[PDB]
Amino acid sequence: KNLLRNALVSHLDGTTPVCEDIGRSLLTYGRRIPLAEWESRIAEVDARVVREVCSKYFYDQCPAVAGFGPIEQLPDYNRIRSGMFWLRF
Amino acid sequence: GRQFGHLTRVRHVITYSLSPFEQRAFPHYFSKGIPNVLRRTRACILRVAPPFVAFYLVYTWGTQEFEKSKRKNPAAYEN
Repeated sequence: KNLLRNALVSHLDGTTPVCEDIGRSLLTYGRRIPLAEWESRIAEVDARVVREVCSKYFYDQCPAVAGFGPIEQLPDYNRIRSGMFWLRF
Repeated sequence: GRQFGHLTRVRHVITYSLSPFEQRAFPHYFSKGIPNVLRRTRACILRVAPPFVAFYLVYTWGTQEFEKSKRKNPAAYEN
């Protein structure tokens, strides 16, 4: 959470980065999300939210893999797929 | 022993693949299946089948003559 707060605040530094956030956000969120609001969103998050949210998107989900280069040892898609769940859990 | 990564050298080949949970396990099982086994059978009858019918012919004739050798034996013994 702290990393993300740092990132956010740090990223919004100077005319350009800000201007770009305005214009782009208007496109995407319809409005401009005031720093404070992001800070509130981040604060809400804690371990449980992470586990629940991570599981929702990553747990036992099908990956899209892209490879390039000396990839002979890149694991087979089945194998990568199997790595998206744990037999302990 | 030999591991992936130390097998051999490969140049410029792309390989697209798909998740098993995204495709069918039996695409066109019968539609494309039968035609193909016909095709593979056809492709090989002539080298596999011949020696077997040869055995087949020799097996039926072989037992035949075995019975007709003794049972048929008498036959004639006339005096």
